[PDB]
Amino acid sequence: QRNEEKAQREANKKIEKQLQKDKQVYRATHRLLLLGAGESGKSTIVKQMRSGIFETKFQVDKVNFHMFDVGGQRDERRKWIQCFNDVTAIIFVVASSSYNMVIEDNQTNRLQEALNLFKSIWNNRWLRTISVILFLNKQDLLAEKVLAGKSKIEDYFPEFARYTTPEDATPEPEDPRVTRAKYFIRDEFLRISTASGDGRHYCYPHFTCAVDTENIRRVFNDCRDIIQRMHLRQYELL
Amino acid sequence: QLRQEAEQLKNQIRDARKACADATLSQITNNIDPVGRIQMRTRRTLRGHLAKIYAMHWGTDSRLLVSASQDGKLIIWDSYTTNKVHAIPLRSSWVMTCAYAPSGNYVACGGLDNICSIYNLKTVRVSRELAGHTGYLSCCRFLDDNQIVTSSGDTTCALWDIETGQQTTTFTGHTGDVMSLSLAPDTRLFVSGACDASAKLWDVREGMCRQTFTGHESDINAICFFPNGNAFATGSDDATCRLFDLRADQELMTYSHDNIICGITSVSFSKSGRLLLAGYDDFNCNVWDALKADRAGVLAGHDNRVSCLGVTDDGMAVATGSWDSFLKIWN
Amino acid sequence: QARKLVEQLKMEANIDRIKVSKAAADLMAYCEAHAKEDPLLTPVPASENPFR
Amino acid sequence: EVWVVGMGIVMSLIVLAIVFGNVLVITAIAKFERLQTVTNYFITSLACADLVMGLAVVPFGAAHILTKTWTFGNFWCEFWTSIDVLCVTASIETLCVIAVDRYFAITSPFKYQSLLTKNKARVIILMVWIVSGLTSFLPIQMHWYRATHQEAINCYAEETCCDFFTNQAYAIASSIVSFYVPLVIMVFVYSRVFQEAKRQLQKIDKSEGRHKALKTLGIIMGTFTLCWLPFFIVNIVHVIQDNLIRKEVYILLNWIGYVNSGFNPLIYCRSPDFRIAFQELL
Ligand SMILES: CN[C@@H]1CCc2c(ccc(O)c2O)[C@H]1O
Repeated sequence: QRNEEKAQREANKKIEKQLQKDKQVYRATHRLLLLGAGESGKSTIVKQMRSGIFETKFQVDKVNFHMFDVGGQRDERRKWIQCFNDVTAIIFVVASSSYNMVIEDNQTNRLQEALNLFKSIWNNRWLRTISVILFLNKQDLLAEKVLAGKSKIEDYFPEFARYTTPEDATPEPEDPRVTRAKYFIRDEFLRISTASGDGRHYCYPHFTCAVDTENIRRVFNDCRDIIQRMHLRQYELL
Repeated sequence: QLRQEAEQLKNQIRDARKACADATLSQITNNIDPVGRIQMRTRRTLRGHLAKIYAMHWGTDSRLLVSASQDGKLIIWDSYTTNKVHAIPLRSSWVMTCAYAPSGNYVACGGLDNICSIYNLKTVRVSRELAGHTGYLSCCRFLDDNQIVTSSGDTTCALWDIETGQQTTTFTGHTGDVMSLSLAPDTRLFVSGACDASAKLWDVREGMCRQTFTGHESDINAICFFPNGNAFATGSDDATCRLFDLRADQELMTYSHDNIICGITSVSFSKSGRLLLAGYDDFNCNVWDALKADRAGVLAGHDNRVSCLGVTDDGMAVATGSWDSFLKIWN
Repeated sequence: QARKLVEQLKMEANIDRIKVSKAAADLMAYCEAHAKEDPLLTPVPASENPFR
Repeated sequence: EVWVVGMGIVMSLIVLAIVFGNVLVITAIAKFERLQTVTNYFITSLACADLVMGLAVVPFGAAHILTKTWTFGNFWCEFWTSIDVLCVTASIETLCVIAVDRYFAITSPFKYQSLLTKNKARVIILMVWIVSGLTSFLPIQMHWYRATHQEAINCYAEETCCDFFTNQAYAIASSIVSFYVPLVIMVFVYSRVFQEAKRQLQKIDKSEGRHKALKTLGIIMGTFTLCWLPFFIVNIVHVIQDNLIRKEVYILLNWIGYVNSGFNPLIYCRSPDFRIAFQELL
């Protein structure tokens, strides 16, 4: 019986060595979750940045980022959202040009549905410490719709009527109206984000576009900021 | 339209169930002596999982168990000697369940990939990749070495044949996505609990849900037959565990404590059926006295939330695997 | 869709049910009869326990 | 009598507090599996150094100062001096290592997880303890630190009294290695960490526009500096010129430096996880 025990111990040692070798790789790799409204052009971001699940691995600055995206689970209830607890960040994709597109029908707005989804993600008992990277696609489409008449933000969003452009705003090298609309949408997302939790996790709103291809650098910088803030708060400096 | 007829049938069912009820289980089991306090200490702690653990399954011999984690390693343990017999890399990192075949030759696991993977231990390599579920599958169990039942997020349970790789039959008509599943000791029947707070009983051969139990208020995360096979206990996010009886067609007792409000993740029964062990979200799995619904003991070894809780077939030990990647053997 | 639901409920209607007292007595009798052969219920002797 | 007894009470309280805090933090780290981490391994090394200090050199030093003589053997007073140097050097260098670990964690986030491992933590702790042990025992035990003037020779030949007399070279080297290099390293890494913290705070203020780091780094630097800097300045000064520095001031500043061992667990073990672990322990 001693020979069997010795062989089993040798097998255990081999499995433990393999487990350590895999642990090095697992700790090296950072995981991201891609969650979007569905019609917000998440695929266009995937093409530029890079079964129900779709996993792509992109590395930048010798850092391995592994992105997970799920589209098969279209149910409103999200019981798989609780598994992405160790992910570095949740990439949120929202089409800011979908305010006018009302909805199946009877939905208030696609942007309103995205706001509700973002609120549900933020106010989750499990994703309390998971930060969200927010991408607003179709900035060109939003500009085309806003500059064109007969489609006003205030018609669908009454809060836009009593709104002014932020003083501490950085316009791109834009019209006043499109800038006001973009910053109103960003402020809506930020007011949804900041109120629930403080310090545990932050929202990073980026005004990306289909033509833009620097989203990988933005995601890298956002992940670096997220880990720095996590480490700073763990040591009680931030 | 037909909704009025459905409501009338539901009212008739409720009236029949109320008329069948004469006395509660408490009124009968209050006379018998209580179980008393029970203290359980972690005999062995199993170490080596990189990430959080979702599901485990004790072997038939009670010597071995298989554990699933998000790092992709499907580790098979020797619970007596605390040794890793095998470690199986997985195609998808995200896994929600695992199973151990009664013969011990096969091990099945699945996750968010919507695919049930079956691995042959003695030949490790993937024997068959089962596809046909549109939603994520949450639990897998083995009837025999050839038939496997998977519970998916498609709100439909399916029975597969490993040799042909196609579903022999499917179980439909259940509103929410199912997360828990338990087979009968005779393997003729099984149950599933979904997010619609209703746990249904199916017949594997017939393929129809004979009875439906809707006592819970929130999504059902756990389910498990009584060892007799005539009863089963369900755990939900409503912080309540309820014991349902098939012949009585309703719940007998509810296991709730006012101090704790965290939901139940996994439940299991002792060999005699007297003790109902239910994990909780508060990092503590509790031990209930099934007959009197009085909590006997609490296990506090784990740090993170428990996700799986099983009892050996011989009844010697209870294994709980939590999100801190540590699986503890209790006795 | 509703036809399937009403048919299923009609099928569930005609099921014989035993009084809750009888079922509770059966579960209690099972628990009493199998109480002895339970390692969890009765603390296992140290020599008998495989783990320790 | 009362004045002598009054000192006895304060040294008894000091040694009791140091031992209690160090054993409590070591027990908290060892008991629970969640608390073991590379940084917590460094905390364990610091706690072990401070516990050895409190068990060995604080009570013997108190007995020496109260009884005004060394009843024990000459080899034993040399051993006491070696253990004192070892404890001080190990504690300060472990503090420096903790500061370096925090600086690497904040400055290089992606590489920090792969840079520091359990094995690397073990080898760093072993190297720190090895260099501390060298600096302590190798000069003292090999008798390279004894002074040349007859005042030290009379004290070292006699058995009743055994005080500290040191060379210029050994005192300078010991002070440098024990305090000044760790001081420079800690100051630099904490300045960089403060800059990164204020940068992150500025970024947080930039978006969603419509202190704590300063206080934390202030207490961390202030405790260590106020405890050790005067004593090492005196170490340099009494060697440079012997007249001004009296023995009483030297011993007083040495004990003020000793109290840093007791103060350390309050600073480095003040986390909610540690507080929960302490509540579980007692
Ligand atoms: C007897 N007291 C000793 C003597 C000299 C000395 C101390 C501490 C750290 C050092 O680097 C030293 O050189 C003191 O604790």
